[PDB]
Amino acid sequence: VIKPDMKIKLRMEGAVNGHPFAIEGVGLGKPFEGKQSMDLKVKEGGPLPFAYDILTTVFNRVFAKYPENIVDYFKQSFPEGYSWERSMNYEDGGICNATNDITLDGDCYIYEIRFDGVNFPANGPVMQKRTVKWEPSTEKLYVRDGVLKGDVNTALSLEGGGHYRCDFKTTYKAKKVVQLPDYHFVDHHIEIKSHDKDYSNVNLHEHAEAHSGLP
Amino acid sequence: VIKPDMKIKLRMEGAVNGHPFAIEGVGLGKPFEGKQSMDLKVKEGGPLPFAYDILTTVFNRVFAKYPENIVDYFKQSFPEGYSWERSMNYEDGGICNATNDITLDGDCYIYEIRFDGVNFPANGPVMQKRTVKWEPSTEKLYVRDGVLKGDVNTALSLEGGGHYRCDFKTTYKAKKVVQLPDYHFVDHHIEIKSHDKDYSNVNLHEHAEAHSGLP
Amino acid sequence: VIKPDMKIKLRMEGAVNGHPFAIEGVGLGKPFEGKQSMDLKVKEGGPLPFAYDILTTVFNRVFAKYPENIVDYFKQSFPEGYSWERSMNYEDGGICNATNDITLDGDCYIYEIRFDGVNFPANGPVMQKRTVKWEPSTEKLYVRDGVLKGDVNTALSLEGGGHYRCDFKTTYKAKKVVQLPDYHFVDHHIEIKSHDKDYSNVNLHEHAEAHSGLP
Amino acid sequence: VIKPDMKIKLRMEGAVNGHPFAIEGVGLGKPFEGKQSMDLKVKEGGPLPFAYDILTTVFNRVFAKYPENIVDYFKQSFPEGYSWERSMNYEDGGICNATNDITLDGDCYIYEIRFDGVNFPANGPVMQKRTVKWEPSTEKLYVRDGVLKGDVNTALSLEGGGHYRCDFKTTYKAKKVVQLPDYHFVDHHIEIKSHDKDYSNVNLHEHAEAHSGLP
Repeated sequence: VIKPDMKIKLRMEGAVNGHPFAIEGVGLGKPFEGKQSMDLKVKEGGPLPFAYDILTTVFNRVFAKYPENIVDYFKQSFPEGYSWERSMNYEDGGICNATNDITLDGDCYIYEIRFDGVNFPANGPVMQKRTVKWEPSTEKLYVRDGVLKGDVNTALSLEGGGHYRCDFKTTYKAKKVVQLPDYHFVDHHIEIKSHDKDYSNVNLHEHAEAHSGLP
Repeated sequence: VIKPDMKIKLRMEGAVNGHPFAIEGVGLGKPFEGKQSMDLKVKEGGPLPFAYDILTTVFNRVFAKYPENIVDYFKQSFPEGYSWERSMNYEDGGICNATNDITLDGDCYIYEIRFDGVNFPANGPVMQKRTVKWEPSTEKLYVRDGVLKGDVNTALSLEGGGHYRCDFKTTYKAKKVVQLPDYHFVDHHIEIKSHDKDYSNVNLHEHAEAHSGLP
Repeated sequence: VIKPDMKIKLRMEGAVNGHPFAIEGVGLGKPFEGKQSMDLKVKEGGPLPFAYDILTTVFNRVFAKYPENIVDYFKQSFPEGYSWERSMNYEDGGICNATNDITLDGDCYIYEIRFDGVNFPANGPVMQKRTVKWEPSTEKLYVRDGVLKGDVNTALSLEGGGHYRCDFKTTYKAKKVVQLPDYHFVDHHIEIKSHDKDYSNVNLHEHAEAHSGLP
Repeated sequence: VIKPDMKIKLRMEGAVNGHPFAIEGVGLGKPFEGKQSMDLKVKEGGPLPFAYDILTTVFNRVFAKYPENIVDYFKQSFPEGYSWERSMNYEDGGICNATNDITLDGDCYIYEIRFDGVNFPANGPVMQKRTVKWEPSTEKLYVRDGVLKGDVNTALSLEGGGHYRCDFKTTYKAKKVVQLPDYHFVDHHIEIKSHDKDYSNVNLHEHAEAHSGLP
């Protein structure tokens, strides 16, 4: 039900500070290798007046190399798939709520994504597009209430130097009854490799690997 | 452009835990008395699977009795109107992001409302509908970066006794340039006066008054 | 067991950012009117390198005018007394933890206070002493798991204008079993009415009254 | 000023929910291997009524294996030493503030530690001693306003399954001016390897290694 090379199809509908927009993408990745790539195009709301970086981590933990000794919650959810919800709390009060319903059509994962960000101040690095990239991060996964949770505190590197921190809280919900894993981690590194000047076209990459902490 | 009896029309589109819904309402109130009333109808997504209480405070601080000695930011923004954004952080991690774009058509306020709540646990009081009502509250309003902010920390009473806390962070943005007020407060009391079995119809009231704290 | 005119004596021992200090005070107030005043003298750690305002709300909710229809948890805990614990979470990450053990010797309340604040940035308004005063505030008191809690969200006005927000979470523990009140509020207004150049001497006042919200 | 084998001596003074205690310890470790061990004795306030686990991470990032390509701030600050402050906010509202002043006498590190935790609920896992161990963690170190910061959010495994989350925010200040590192990580794994019934004697270990995350 999971092939070495899979395809990605997605549509994101959302708003930032009351500004609606829409973005669609097509991509591919190798789940057992924890790597993926995609091309994203703004469809509605362009040119986006906020930093594209706040959306990129919303654009699937099936693209994570899981070792044999750690139960793979996500690869166990297919073909039925799973959904996830996330609150991304930025340190200056900007809050982004996102949902993604992931299904499987043959060898293509299909994402239905909603994204709503609020309370981003005018002089902030998000509205002023002063973000550079997300730093590499380490997510922590643990079971709560029969469902899988995902917490990662990370930050964005800033233009004039410095970092802009954000707290992620994700709830992962399998559609069928799968086996739940133990407490573990997933290392991430998301990168926006190419883009045009106003980010209506974006090439985004991500490398992810699961581990059990210090060996 | 602001008389003692005004009307309200609204449409809310939103989702909770990835579950979409839509609600419309019609109402009226007395802005100079800080009182208002409305009838709400679910149009999509019914029956709502979450506590209706999380929606009511998203369903306009022009309906607040402001004394002369406190600058009225909201009555000053009309007829052009204003918009507001809000994050509502519940103590169990449930987060609701909401926006409201308020315009004026004659003597009727028109709301375009978006509402997005995520990470509400299945066993929580919201998904289990164990909330009774919002307690009376006191909002604190202050200026930051030329716009008016609104912080209020309050709670919902629970079915078996106890309180379920939530933190509100609201940004108020007037569409035209108006005068900024000083640090002040607004006392609130929101109430569901009537509803049917599945909350498809809701009659909602709110009482609001501004003050400057202990004299 | 409480008279209209009571006296206060206290000693606070603590540190901020790892630098120790100690302060003693003597004061007086009228519990049934919720007003009080005191004189504080620094005995250790002077001259204080941090804003004195971060300390003032630590320097007894018995000094609060309680209406007949609201159970007075604090005046009912005497002569045995009560203790309280409080975290004060400032929006830039500075955190102050405080405790107060309140006893009664005849007509004088005795406070044994501990105060520990950390992570105050050098460029922040606290370490740079850019604070002016606490704004009037409204605290909410509610029972949780048999204990009386007190949450209040307020801010400090800054020198060049602006506000520096802080989250208070207080736990009130009576020494004997006392009747618990219902959900209610307490309005506050604390003021430094006089001080010398380096705040070695401070005359501090507070006016507090409990109420039930709108109306 | 750094040898393969160093010794540790410390004294911690503190209070939890207002009840004072004091602990001293002696230990040894290998800074270049990022592992250390120590034996701790409760001297005042015993037997401790709270989970000992809340204290262990307060009982020195010099015991962290730093690779050549990452600046070692802690090792590059001796012999003068450094200090650190930290806020540990647990998900149920219990918050612990701690400071450690680290000096070097020959080949022995000396810690002067203050520890203050408040608002731990009686029915919570800390006051009921339902904690098992800290999970392995990944800390993130970054520069802000010329100072070294360390953020890690982790959790304690609880008796019978489950996790109790905590957010650490640490400020590292070398006494002398050293060299600030770039954004990097330090993996942690702390374990109580032996203790007597009421934790009057505790032998504590920690293994730590710095890295740069997924490349």
